[PDB]
Amino acid sequence: KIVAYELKTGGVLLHPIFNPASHLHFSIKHPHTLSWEYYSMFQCKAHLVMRLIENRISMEFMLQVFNKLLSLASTASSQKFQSHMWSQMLVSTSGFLKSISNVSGKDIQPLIKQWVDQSGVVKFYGSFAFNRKRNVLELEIKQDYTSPGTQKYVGPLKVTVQELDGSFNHTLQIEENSLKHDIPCHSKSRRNKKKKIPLMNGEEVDMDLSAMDADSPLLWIRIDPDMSVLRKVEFEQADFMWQYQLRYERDVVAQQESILALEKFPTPASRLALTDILEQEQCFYRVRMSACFCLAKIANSMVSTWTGPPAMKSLFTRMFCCKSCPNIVKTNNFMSFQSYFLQKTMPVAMALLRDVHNLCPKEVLTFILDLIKYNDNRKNKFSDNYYRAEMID
Amino acid sequence: PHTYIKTPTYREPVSDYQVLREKAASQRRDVERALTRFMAKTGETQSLFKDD
Repeated sequence: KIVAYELKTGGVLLHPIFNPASHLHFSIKHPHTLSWEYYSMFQCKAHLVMRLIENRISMEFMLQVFNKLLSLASTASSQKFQSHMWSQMLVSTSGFLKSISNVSGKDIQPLIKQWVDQSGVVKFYGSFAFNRKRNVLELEIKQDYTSPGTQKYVGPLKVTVQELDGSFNHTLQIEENSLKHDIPCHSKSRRNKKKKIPLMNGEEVDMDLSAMDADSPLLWIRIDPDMSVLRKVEFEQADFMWQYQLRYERDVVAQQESILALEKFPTPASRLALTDILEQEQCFYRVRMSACFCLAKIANSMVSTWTGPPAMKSLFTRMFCCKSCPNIVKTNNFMSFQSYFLQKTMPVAMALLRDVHNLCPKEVLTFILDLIKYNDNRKNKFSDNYYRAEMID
Repeated sequence: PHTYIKTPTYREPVSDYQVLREKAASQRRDVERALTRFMAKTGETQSLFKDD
């Protein structure tokens, strides 16, 4: 939301100094002259910058800062002196930074100078190349700092590389003149023997390594995984790396960004990846709800190649319909709250299917109308208004 | 085998889940269509098309 708004119009400036922001058509000196979208993005950017301050100075020290502010205010709140002490209930920026420096011993003045006083987000364009001879991974990260909303980042940058030997984090120092970052790569001895490949968490899984390159061990790369800067990343992986990142990652933001990047690769391996995500309980439900729409877009792009039925129809009849009647939907029992959301989002994405003539097929429209006719809600303890409203959608 | 002995018969029962779902669905759709047409005809009405 904030990178869309700041690249759209100028930027949000937390803590201005009194104009400080002349790129935008109102004055930021008073709350009653702000646009309402600017007020909303102001609150949004403020809580993300506080998450960044928690990233630099750990969460227990952050809660100690907040407790110190509240405790000064509550010793202030019981005095009777007319504001000799009632102004300890008012916080400022300098007092907040001083309380942070009191509890932690680190000051955050570079982070405050970059993300508060400066009003911009950063844009990262990354591309990699694997050097087989020296066994290194040559990243190439360049910033677009000449757009109207952008600024230049010179700090450190975390990158997480999943190779066959596991998941390794690397810190890159991205100075102004930097372009190529050579990080080292590990072995490929988990392709010699079939062993399980260890993940970002402690677990390990069986991966189908037939799509991987023979010479490179690395399975996927993520630039800034923890969202530790206010950034927009445009990484150029290979399509099998996006499919591996969709399947076997233990991070929902990486699964979402792989869904978002698989729309450019309409190959049938990506259709298999999104269909395996859709069938998979123990995936987070908002990833499967995105995989519905991604599968609809991919299915629209590979018409005159699609083999069987329309997308997600057989999957809908496998998950939510009767075993004896495929075209009759099961009676509504909405007590699971994840297959309820997936059930009410799957025909909405299924209706975006189009034939070679650019008209929605009469197999999906008939399916949606049979979902509407055979709807029986006399048996669940929950209402049907959102599911029926999504059927109209 | 019929002169002196008699046993009763019953009507054919339709215990099929498919046709029971179809019967309940079509009866619900027909009664709600009849109700909404009756209530739109005996009151103030709107129309998506001109004089419809």
